[PDB]
Amino acid sequence: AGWQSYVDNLMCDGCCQEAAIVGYCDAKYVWAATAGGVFQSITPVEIDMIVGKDREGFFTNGLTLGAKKCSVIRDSLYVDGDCTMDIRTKSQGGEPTYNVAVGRAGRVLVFVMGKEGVHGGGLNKKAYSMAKYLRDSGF
Amino acid sequence: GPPPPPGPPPPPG
Ligand code: NA
Repeated sequence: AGWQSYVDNLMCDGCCQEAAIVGYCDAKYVWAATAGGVFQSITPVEIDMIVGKDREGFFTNGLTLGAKKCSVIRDSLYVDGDCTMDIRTKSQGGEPTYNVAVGRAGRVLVFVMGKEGVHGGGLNKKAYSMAKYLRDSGF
Repeated sequence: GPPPPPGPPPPPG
């Protein structure tokens, strides 16, 4: 409800089908997420793969979010002053792909997923801006 | 559950 207001904020402009605030530093778990999305089901294992030391493996093997197979388009998670990743869901059964942006603050990750046709650029700006705001607030 | 947020999120666009 407190962190849910942040999810609501991320969703308010109509471009995202889901969003989430996800702890990674003190412990790895979802703090808040859109009900019924993949982010809600993100596991500690999946968080570890997002934040982990290995920044090359997920370009060969992909990764999952809430067990949904994804590819990594760009990794700047440990580029200071950026701290984002651009991800895209894999298409199964003829379905659209969706762009996902991740912004990393000090304690949490900001996840957003676009609706069909929503470009990664605006999504990245949204995750970055929220992550930056949280970082400047000590989170 | 997690620590509460530091305050409200930024104003919506
Ligand atoms: Na919801």
